[PDB]
Amino acid sequence: GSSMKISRGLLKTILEAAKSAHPDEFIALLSGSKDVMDELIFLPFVSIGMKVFGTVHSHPSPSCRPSEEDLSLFTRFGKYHIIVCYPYDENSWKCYNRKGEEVELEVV
Ligand SMILES: [Zn+2]
Repeated sequence: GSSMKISRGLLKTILEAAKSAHPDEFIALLSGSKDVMDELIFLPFVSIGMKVFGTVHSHPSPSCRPSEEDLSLFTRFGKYHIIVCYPYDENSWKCYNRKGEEVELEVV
């Protein structure tokens, strides 16, 4: 398709990072080249061609839905924003646009 894409490898990395971070909220910037998210810009959440597609963060609760706070984060920068949630299984994730609307990510 012609929508944003994400590598299965990055999803695995993200979900494992979330599991490792639990119960804290893991957060990082989604990056890569062309039209595929396949790299991460790690951020201190614990107490050529490269581009920043947006952000990804985890929820320690079983909800992958965004809060009002998340919407304010999504609007600051980046086109895409992923939220992963407990139990962090293969399908425990959802992607949203800069406005908080759920959008697709083709897994490649
Ligand atoms: Zn959130």
